[PDB]
Amino acid sequence: MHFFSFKDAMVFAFAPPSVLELGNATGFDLFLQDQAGVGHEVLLQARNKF
Amino acid sequence: TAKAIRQTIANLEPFMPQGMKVVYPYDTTPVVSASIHEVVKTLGEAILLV
Amino acid sequence: WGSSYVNDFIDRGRVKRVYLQGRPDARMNPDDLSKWYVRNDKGEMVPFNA
Repeated sequence: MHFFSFKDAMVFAFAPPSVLELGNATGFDLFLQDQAGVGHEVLLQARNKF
Repeated sequence: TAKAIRQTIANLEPFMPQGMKVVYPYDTTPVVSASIHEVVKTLGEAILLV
Repeated sequence: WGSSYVNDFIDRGRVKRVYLQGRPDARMNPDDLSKWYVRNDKGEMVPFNA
């Protein structure tokens, strides 16, 4: 994470959790859903706002 | 399951338009709840009156 | 008269259907079924009651 800070790629390195069967990353995760039928770009700009 | 239905539409009514609402014109669980409540009311009166 | 369902189409992000049928006044009485035409092999149209 110090040597990989180079130009071309946005390389991200990490370690799996201790039980690989349960997920692949520690911490929280959530979904943002479109209920009213609004388009994709509105949900994209909402994700950027979040 | 009736409670699950009533809660799985309760998070959908914020996304409904203003010219809409939901009611329950036909339902069968209140007579079940009233029957079990009535029989435990009779038993609870019975065990103190005796 | 059979309301043929041809393929699908997108509507508000949801997939729905497209059907094909004659207009109502083309099919209301038996002689209205005589109003339809079919193309023969050499090109011209021939009515159904023929």
